[PDB]
Amino acid sequence: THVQGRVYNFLERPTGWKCFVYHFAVFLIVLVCLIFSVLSTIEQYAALATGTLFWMEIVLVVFFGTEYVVRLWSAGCRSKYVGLWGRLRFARKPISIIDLIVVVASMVVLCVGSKATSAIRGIRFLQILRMLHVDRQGGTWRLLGSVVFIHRQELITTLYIGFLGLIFSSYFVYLAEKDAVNESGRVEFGSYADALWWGVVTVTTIGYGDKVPQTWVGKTIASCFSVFAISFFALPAGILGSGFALKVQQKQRQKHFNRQIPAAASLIQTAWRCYAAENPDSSTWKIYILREHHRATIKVIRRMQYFVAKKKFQQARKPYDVRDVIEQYSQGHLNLMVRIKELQRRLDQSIG
Amino acid sequence: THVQGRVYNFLERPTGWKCFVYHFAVFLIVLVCLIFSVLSTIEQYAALATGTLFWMEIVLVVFFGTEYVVRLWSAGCRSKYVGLWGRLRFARKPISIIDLIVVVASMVVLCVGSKATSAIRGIRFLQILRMLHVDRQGGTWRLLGSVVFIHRQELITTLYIGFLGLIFSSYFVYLAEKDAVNESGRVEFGSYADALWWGVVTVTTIGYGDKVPQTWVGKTIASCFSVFAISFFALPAGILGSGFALKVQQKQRQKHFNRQIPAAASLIQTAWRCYAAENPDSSTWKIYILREHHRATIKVIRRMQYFVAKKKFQQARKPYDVRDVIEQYSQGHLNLMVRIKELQRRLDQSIG
Amino acid sequence: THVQGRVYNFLERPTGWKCFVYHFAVFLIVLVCLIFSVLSTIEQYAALATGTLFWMEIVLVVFFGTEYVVRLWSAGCRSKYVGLWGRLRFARKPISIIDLIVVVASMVVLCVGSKATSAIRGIRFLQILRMLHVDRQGGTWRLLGSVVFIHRQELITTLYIGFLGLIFSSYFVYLAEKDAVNESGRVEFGSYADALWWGVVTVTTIGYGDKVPQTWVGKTIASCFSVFAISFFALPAGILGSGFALKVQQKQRQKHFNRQIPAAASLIQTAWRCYAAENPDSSTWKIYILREHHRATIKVIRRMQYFVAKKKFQQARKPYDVRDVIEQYSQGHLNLMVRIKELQRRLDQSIG
Amino acid sequence: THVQGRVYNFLERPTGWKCFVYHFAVFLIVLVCLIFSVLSTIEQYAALATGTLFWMEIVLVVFFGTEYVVRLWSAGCRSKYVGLWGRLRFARKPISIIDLIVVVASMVVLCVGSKATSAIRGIRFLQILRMLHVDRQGGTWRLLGSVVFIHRQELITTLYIGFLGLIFSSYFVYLAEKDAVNESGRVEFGSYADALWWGVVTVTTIGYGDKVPQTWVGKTIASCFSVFAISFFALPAGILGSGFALKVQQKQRQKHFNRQIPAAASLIQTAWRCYAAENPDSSTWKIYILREHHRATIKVIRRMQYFVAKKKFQQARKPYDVRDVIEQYSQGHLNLMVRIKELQRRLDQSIG
Amino acid sequence: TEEQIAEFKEAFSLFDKDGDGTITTKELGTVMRSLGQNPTEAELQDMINEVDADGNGTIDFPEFLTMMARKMKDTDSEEEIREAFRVFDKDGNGYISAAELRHVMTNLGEKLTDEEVDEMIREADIDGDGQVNYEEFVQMMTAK
Amino acid sequence: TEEQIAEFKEAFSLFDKDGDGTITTKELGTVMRSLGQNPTEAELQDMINEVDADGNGTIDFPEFLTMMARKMKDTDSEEEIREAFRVFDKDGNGYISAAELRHVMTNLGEKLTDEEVDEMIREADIDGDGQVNYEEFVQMMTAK
Amino acid sequence: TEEQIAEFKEAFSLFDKDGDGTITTKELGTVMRSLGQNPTEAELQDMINEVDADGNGTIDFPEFLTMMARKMKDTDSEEEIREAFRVFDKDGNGYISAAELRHVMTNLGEKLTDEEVDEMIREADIDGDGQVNYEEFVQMMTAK
Amino acid sequence: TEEQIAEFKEAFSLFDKDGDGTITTKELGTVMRSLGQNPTEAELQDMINEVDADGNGTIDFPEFLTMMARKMKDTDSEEEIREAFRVFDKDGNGYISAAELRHVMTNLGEKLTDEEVDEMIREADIDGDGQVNYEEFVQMMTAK
Ligand SMILES: [Ca+2]
Ligand SMILES: [Ca+2]
Ligand SMILES: [Ca+2]
Ligand SMILES: [Ca+2]
Ligand SMILES: [Ca+2]
Ligand SMILES: [Ca+2]
Ligand SMILES: [Ca+2]
Ligand SMILES: [Ca+2]
Repeated sequence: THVQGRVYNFLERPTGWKCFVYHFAVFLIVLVCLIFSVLSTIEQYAALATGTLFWMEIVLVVFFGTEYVVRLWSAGCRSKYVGLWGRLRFARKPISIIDLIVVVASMVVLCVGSKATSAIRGIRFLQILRMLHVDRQGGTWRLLGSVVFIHRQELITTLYIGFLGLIFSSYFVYLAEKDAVNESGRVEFGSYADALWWGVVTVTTIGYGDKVPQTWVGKTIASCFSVFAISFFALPAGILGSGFALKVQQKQRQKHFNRQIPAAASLIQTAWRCYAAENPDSSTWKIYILREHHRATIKVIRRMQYFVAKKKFQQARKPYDVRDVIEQYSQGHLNLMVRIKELQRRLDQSIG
Repeated sequence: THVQGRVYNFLERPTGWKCFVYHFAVFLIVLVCLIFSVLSTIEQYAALATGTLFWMEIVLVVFFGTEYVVRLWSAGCRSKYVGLWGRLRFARKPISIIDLIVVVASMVVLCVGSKATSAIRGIRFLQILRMLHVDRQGGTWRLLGSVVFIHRQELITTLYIGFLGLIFSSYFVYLAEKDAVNESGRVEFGSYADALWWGVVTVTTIGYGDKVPQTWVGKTIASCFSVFAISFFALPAGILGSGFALKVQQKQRQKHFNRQIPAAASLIQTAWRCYAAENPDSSTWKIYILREHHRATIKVIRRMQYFVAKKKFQQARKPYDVRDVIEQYSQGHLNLMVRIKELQRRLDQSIG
Repeated sequence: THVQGRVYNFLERPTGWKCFVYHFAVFLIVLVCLIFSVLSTIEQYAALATGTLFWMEIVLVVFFGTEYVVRLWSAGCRSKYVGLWGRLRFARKPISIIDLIVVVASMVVLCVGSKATSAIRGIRFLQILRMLHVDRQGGTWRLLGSVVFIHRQELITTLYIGFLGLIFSSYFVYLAEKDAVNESGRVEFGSYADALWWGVVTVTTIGYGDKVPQTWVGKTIASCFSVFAISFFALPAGILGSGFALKVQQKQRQKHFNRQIPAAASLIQTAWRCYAAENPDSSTWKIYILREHHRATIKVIRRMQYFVAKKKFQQARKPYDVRDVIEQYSQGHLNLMVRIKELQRRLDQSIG
Repeated sequence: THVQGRVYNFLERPTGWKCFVYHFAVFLIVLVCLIFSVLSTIEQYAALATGTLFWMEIVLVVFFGTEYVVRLWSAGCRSKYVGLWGRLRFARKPISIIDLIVVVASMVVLCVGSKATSAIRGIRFLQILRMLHVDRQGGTWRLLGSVVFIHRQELITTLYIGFLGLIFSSYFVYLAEKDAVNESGRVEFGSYADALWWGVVTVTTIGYGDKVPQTWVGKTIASCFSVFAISFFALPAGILGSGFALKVQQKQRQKHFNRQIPAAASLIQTAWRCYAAENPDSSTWKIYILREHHRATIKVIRRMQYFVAKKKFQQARKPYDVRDVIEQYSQGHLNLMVRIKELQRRLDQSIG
Repeated sequence: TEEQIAEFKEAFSLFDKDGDGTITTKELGTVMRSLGQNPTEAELQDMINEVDADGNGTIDFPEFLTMMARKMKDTDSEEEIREAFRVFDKDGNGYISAAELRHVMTNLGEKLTDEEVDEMIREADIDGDGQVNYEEFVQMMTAK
Repeated sequence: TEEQIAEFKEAFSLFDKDGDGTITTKELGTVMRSLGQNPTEAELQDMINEVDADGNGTIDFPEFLTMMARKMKDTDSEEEIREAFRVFDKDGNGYISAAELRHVMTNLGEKLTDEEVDEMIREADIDGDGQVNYEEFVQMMTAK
Repeated sequence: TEEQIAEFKEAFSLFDKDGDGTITTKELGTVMRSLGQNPTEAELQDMINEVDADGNGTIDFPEFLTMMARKMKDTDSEEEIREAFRVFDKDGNGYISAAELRHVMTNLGEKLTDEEVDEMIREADIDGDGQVNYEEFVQMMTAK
Repeated sequence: TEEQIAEFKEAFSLFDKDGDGTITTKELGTVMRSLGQNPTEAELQDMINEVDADGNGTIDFPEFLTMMARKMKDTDSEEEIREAFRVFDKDGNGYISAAELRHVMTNLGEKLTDEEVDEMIREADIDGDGQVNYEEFVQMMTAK
């Protein structure tokens, strides 16, 4: 149980330099095996890079089959995944489904293609699909998905107006250019699909130059469209790029980790004390020292204490903000004003 | 009146998944009908995609005519649009004018072109113009227009200097290249309009490569212009992109909705009490307990209370800021310093 | 003197809609006259657009000569520019030098070319140079120059590393490609200046496609260079674009204009009272009620009061900041702690 | 020793205008010598620009050899570099290794090539490598490396997903286009390396247009890939550009330099007083006025005072933050509440 | 406007009560306490900071006349009151309930006398299902 | 729910003790001091600001019934308690030590009676190396 | 500068009044109260924080001499006073009214003696329509 | 480390003085006042917040042993003291004057006894033009 958690921390949540050496070695062997998948299509190298890719794929199907079995066994140190239904819960998460598909399709291709051209056609796509293996616990995809979801209203706005300008401008250039002839003798903008391929290439600033408008009406519309409606496709890089940079700035004003230890302890035990109220024989009533009406009013006060503790645990996990300054000045000024009332009442009591 | 508001919330301010299923189905049928408007220009498919576009347009003119009539009737649940002049107010807003133009021009084209080539030329532009129908209540255009208006001084600055660099640099490349001959035998930069089309294509980083400068003077000017004056056209994506991201960051420090309920109640009733002052027989004078000079001074104090309540209602709608901390410390320190003055005066009263 | 300031506010600091109508009309006539400068180079239109550009330039040299004389006279409402040396100060500012050069070179060209081809060659550049006239008081150039100057360390960093990657990568592609032949039979990368023109076109993402590397070594170096060192030329749009957006955000937390009126009054009169100290016969000594040693100590206290008033006037012009909260809590807590000391001392005085 | 520090401040940490004139003159002579390295490859100028580059390199190897010797001697004003092992420490820093390599390889090439074509091949790369000399103390590279390191999680995220979209999309376009023929008769996408060169050129928005997909399946995949996966390569300019702009904004809310002088003095002398505790004969014990148990408790209190002084010195170097407001309100409210307790206890002492 | 500034100088003299020409927070507090109101110190300071434009902390007479000049029947002020009703509006259609408006006017914020709310409700057509069009109120109390 | 609102009106009357229909901080403070609790003034204010939705500062009866309606066995509340245990979890596997949980429950935050913690520990299977699966606690105290 | 530092040591001794070499807020407060000024505690603290550069809170003698060294006739200080007049300037042309300047100098901020303002006005050419060129003042009081 | 934890339990008992195992701000304040120190309340709170990791506000014994474990001769702590000397360093070469260091150590911050500074100066080679290499001090007081 100790060594089980030790190898789970080596494979699944890696840290240090020994974990870095292992995962860098795995990333290099899958990238070298992709380079041989590139060289298998060049006619000079197609004989060599197939005879060294059939043997390299047998080593990697044994290696990643062994690593998947070790990782599936070693996922039992977590309390989520212990038991047979817990292992089936570990095989349900999406990176393990990708890893299982890669290893079992490699066995199918190497057993069917052992005794072959379409087997190579199936190898090359698995060589590509094995690149998803290096990002281990999905932190890359969760960081991107978090920033795309917060900024979803702005990304839908710029994609909608950019698409809308694409459709209207490609139609106006199709009308202005549908009779023009190229210098080679052919017709550039034959259909409306050709002008729409022009519009996609122009609005994203690629400009292959295979389709260029010829008449001065098409050049005038393309000049106004290219000046204005290109910014609506360069905006998602600006929105997400500044969204990442503001999130990194906000991570430096974090609260220190000890400031949530009393709030987390208080959340656990106010929630338990709300649970222990519904048993009338519990020893949780012995704090409040017969008890007919007091059962109900203790349950109301305990529910209020749970809601306050839940709010203060949520506030102890956020970064510092102006809301914290206004909240603690409200508490401090209220305690101090009550204290001057106490001094006032005692001065009026004794002297009068 | 109940079902009228229920279908207005289904069509006009949609939310949930049932509303999402309806508007996604409408967006798919208008996009599929656009794809047949694309295929009607390809010579292989021009016979098929016209015989299935005349029938698809009759279904959609009946469908969007019915939806416009239902939406126009169902706009009467709002108090703005009740009555015949209220319905005419609902037909004046710009998305309903677009929807009316689409449905009545579809009826005109399908009745004129029923008994036809220029009818197809009129169908295709309405197929495109029907794409404005999916963004229902204009939140896309109002979000873009709000950020463009706040940043208007910076967008005019970068567009002006980018245009100014375009004009000067395209003239200097026209002077350096007006005698050069292409390898094909023709002359690239014949007029100053050709060099200005070169400048538009270069400064927005498209680069079709149809017009490239040949002499070394034109290549030197194009190198300095392309390094510096391209950033002045990549700046509106940077200004608006960071403007959207700072607005999204500011939406997370909103005040909670209950903190403006007493301020909104206080604005309504201080404004009514200012209104009820000008009737001398009102029962609003009975709070202030004969009344010759007191009429004027009550009206002054009530006008001051209205102005204070209007300020505090504006402050309860903004996010938190450093101005709030300075304002509540000023109020708290002033109350506490008056309280120490009160304790001081009573101590000097009794003892001396 | 009243009408002089009224026309200076119309021409020099414009506002409203009447000022907008005037300056929009001037911008349209200078842009229409630029369009005829474009059409004078097309061979079909060179006869028409010269016979209507000689007459259009006489109207505009009379019009802008009259506007320059009216503006130079009407600059005397300001106290800076009153007098003959003040008018010469008004003709020294850079937008008036541009306006004077345009009108006097138009007179020289229209008098020399009256009785002509090189005159047209001189007209076209003045048609372009007259575009600097629309931005009246330089707010466009001062806004850009302010943001470029604050971010100067970052712009020099990205321009230096982008230039450095340009030089090294263009040399390595020159070595890998200096013997390759194009499919047309010619040699693309003949010298190191050809590979450096390739590098400029690639690193700014234009890509004309006239010069593309052929060998696989040149394609490998161009792939690594184009992935990494292109971001160092797309960074000045990112730095300046987010610099403009953060400046616009900071303009909404401005202090209200009345909060600097007592600080500006206090700066003026503490500075005058420091000036009035050095005359021993002044009536400024009569506040301090013989006077041998007190002359020096009053001058020290008045110099300290001037420095405090100058600091508080600088603080009343900045937006709100966390420094303001810490500063006013220091003042408030110090006054309140002295007040509790006062109550303590009087309680120990009377009772003991 | 005085003149040694005076020339070290002239060469190594330059400031003013005299230092600017010197380093601008050095940057111009190394750039002019690079321009002659460009002209030595053009066939018209290869005879002239070699006969003036052999003599220009002898002047520059004498000049930069002399400057390296002067700078190495003059580095002894610092206390880090005094002594022979200190000079060897000065020759270990990376900009001095670059400068030593340039001057000693220039001597090797000019002595071997004195009595020559491959010598010119070695001169040109040193002409390029001498451009690293202008950025003197590495502030350019340290500013870039600081912002790249803070934003490392986001840059690895966008580079990983951009590379992953590159590989999958280039494979799908290779499948759709591997049989298509160009209009010139050749085959564009012959191997998978050709489609991967297409993908690199497209995803970074260069678009040379040498390789354009022909079939409609390749055009459909290229349209979806070019709309979406191009933003993942325009994101590192957005992340770093907004990272630089937020760092510049944070530099304006710096604490003033006098607010860390008492904290730096207190750090030095609490750390020394912790050091002086372990000598029992020291005079640091004479503050605490026999001493059996008091030795241990003084060492505990002195270690606590050192940790508090180290925290307050770290806080005096950061910009202002909301954490400072919450920290000083906690201190101020705690002192004031203790003071009201003191007044309460004395009032209950005397009167009761 | 000469009868207007005669009335405004007349009303300013009831607050001044000497020849200063300025109004202090104390000098306004005695007038409100003579009506039986008892305001707080920060309430009086919030009233005076909405009137002055010099920042000194007292209300001079041109500041008093600037307050009495500017009009309640405004472009912006109508929209503020219309936005204030929409907080208490469920489904946002432009109608609030009668007993909901009575519960808001007599409990939240400055608590109104019940006879005032009985006048306020009957100023508008209240029947028709118990709904009341609050834009009728906004046109009414900005008719001035 | 008529027996529920009968019990909730019954429980509301123990705090009100007159015919207001609102609960003040004083009016709650006397109930807690009658149980021998002695809360602070800001503690009572923090309790009442988590219940009202009108901002006025007292708990009306629909606000009281809204508090008693909403359920502890929630989607979010289960995740809050599960996230609260992970602070005290070394290596994050889903197990905390028995003596570590006793040290946390009797010292940090609101200090528990030792008989309560002796009940809390034996509610879960504590053996097996001294480790306890805290997700068994989270399912237990959100079974309600 | 030896006569200057003789005068500056002479002036420093009037504040010190013992052999410390430092000036405390109390030690400056007695000098200002001996002139009949009555400053606040935060006023004395604001005076001393503009002089020291060590942060300890007292004015040593090199800090005192650094204050007396630096010149009022400055590049920046002229622009601060010129920017301070433009607050009170309508239409921004460089002229303010005579009675407007008398109303500002005798009411706002530190209130001036009326004989001082009667001197201040007649230092500049006041006639010509009642306008006064305030840049004549800025050149005057920065002529030093 | 058993002799070390014997000494650390011995030193912890001098602060505890009962069987709590925790140290309060009062419980530390009596020890410092018995040495004749007179600290402020916020000084005692700043001392204790640098020791605990539980946030409760008292120093338990493992927190006390964690404070006494971690080493002054550190990678970071050497750089903090080296950065603290550079504030008092003109031209930044690595040398400060002897009388400048005596002026800083006896006036700024916690004021040192003059006999301590006379020891501190003679710990380093002070001659050679009056300059002293402060990195010799940093190596000295981090030799521990
Ligand atoms: Ca008065
Ligand atoms: Ca005023
Ligand atoms: Ca009640
Ligand atoms: Ca309530
Ligand atoms: Ca002294
Ligand atoms: Ca000092
Ligand atoms: Ca204890
Ligand atoms: Ca602790």
